[PDB]
Amino acid sequence: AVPFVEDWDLVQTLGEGGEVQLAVNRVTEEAVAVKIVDMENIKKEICINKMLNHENVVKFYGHRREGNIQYLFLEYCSGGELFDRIEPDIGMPEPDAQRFFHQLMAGVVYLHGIGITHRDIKPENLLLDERDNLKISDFGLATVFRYNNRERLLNKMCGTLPYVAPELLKRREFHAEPVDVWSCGIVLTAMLAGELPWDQPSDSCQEYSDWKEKKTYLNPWKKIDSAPLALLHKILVENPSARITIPDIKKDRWYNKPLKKGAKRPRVTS
Ligand SMILES: N#Cc1cnc(NC(=O)Nc2cc3ccccc3cn2)cn1
Repeated sequence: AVPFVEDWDLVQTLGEGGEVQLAVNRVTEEAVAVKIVDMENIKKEICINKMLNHENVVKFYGHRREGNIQYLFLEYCSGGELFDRIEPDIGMPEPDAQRFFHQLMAGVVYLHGIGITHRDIKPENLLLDERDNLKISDFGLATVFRYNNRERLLNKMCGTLPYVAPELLKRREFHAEPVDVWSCGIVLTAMLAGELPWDQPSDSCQEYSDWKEKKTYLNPWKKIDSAPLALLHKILVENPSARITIPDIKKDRWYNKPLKKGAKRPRVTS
């Protein structure tokens, strides 16, 4: 009934690869992210996005089609990507990484609970709102791995090589959930060391061979404290059947270690 409420001005480019624009409502000044896709690929991304509703998953508000162009109305996260909070070769303070890792697990538990695998978890796909709350973004490579309580094994090779689990390079078929668990472990490694451990997880990769031989005196492992390193030892396990599951990540000692204070709240003295 209110005129002009459906009008959004595109005020700035947020990302590319089509593009993601910052859209501001003409009347309310509400900020959303509009993903512009110049076209089955986007049809599956829209259908998976309509299933999503969680505080650590980028919100989907709706979609509009202007002939050949698809417009996806998605949550605006003013904090940007987790990628730009990682200082090269340093990482970030361990309590900040623990808090981001808690929020990443909550989002992944949610997705896996409704039978969705993201398949491309990496810091470029983890967005931060104004309060630094993590949001899993971009369901362009996501798929349903469980339907009618029946698990379907995956075979499609996808994701990003430094974050992919070794079974995707070695086996024809693999379970979906240990693959996302592995990529979260590489995110945790990146957050605590500011560097990726290997180009890809194969025996032909020397840094990967060094990890399987427990050469933790080498980088990036030498920069990581023993408590989060003991967790990484459980996540970055070559055999996906022996790899730690999320319920067991939730019982890990470092995972449950008190490290971070709540957000700074205004206070006065006397
Ligand atoms: N796919 C997808 C997607 C991409 N971006 C979404 N939302 C954002 O607010 N993105 C965003 C916000 C940024 C804010 C500051 C700097 C860089 C930024 C990069 N990207 C939502 N979904």
